[PDB]
Amino acid sequence: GDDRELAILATAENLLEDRPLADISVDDLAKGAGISRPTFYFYFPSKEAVLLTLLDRVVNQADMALQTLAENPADTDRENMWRTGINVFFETFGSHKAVTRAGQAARATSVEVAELWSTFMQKWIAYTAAVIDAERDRGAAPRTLPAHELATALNLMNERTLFASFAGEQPSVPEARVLDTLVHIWVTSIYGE
Amino acid sequence: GDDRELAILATAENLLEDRPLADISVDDLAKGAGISRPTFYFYFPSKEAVLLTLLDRVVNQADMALQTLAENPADTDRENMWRTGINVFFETFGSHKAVTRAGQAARATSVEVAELWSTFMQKWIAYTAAVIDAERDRGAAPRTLPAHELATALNLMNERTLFASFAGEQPSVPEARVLDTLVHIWVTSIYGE
Ligand SMILES: O=C(NC1=NCCS1)c1sc2cc(F)ccc2c1Cl
Ligand SMILES: O=C(NC1=NCCS1)c1sc2cc(F)ccc2c1Cl
Repeated sequence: GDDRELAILATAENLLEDRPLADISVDDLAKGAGISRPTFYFYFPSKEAVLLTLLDRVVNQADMALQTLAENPADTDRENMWRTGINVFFETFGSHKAVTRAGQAARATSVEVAELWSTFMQKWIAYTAAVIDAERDRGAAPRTLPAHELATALNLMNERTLFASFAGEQPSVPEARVLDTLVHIWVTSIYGE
Repeated sequence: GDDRELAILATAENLLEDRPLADISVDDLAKGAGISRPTFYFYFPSKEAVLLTLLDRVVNQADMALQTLAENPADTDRENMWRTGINVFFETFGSHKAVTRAGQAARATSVEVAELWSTFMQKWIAYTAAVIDAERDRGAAPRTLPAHELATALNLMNERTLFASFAGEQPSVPEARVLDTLVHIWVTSIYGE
């Protein structure tokens, strides 16, 4: 039941490590999951729906980790607060590089993937802006740019920069340097006058 | 001769304002250019080659404008120096939103488009890093992050943020606010300690 669905998703995630979704057939997913092709269509309408499901799981994993941080503040300085938050995305998406890569590509062809990404980016930007606003209200950060616009640019920077690093794009920040790079830009732009 | 080639390119740029390249046929380009479909194939091997050419023109337009700034420094403060440079990309790509949008999408399917974008991003990042390094050498900027890694993240932020704004993506910075937003992040991250 749910056993076969998880097998399809595990097969898809593993095959995406080796080739794009365009190079994966429904028969590949069924064969790797130990089922027939008609049985596959009971669980998923298409291979694109499998990727949508995988991306939904990764994005909710990141969101739930951020929710955990929000409820459990780490007793540390302000730079470490931002670093621990950026690390949620570095670690979660960096642990699922193949699904991350395929998911971003699917944005151009799937309105469901595009809407899923848009929905969570809006949530993450709104939370970023709320934390910036809290830092301004306590007097720690200066009232410079509108917080929501600053939050938008910083979140888009992280999206583009993390995903370029994971994909080994030319140009990209080395994966071993990208966390420090992003933290620097966040902290200077949020606290700098 | 070159008259017909420019007509094909002008037709393509105008049709891209209304629908994606997938929805444009070679007959559409030929008809709008006043030629037959076989005559089109004399000038271009495919509609994708037309887009590649359009993107090449826009990217070189931006590069040449940046070269002009580099040779003709504006007598103004440091924040205005960075703003005038970011504006090259804001104005050049914002004046060709349809080609910009189609060109970024083609990166996923055209190795020639992907290599073209990669080549110029490497050039722009190297120049950004050289300007940061010059500011550090004269004592105006602190020696914080490696300049090339900082330059990479800032250039990727501008790519993602400008193109989201031009496309009216959800989420995005309003086009009327994006220049100020990016300038703030560049100046604070380059000069902040
Ligand atoms: O990194 C972010 N978003 C995205 N990265 C790549 C895909 S989108 C960050 S860091 C960070 C720190 C915080 F204290 C609060 C929120 C926050 C967020 Cl939201
Ligand atoms: O904006 C840039 N790059 C890209 N924007 C979107 C596509 S890529 C900027 S601003 C800027 C200022 C400078 F003084 C020197 C370089 C420079 C560059 Cl390079």
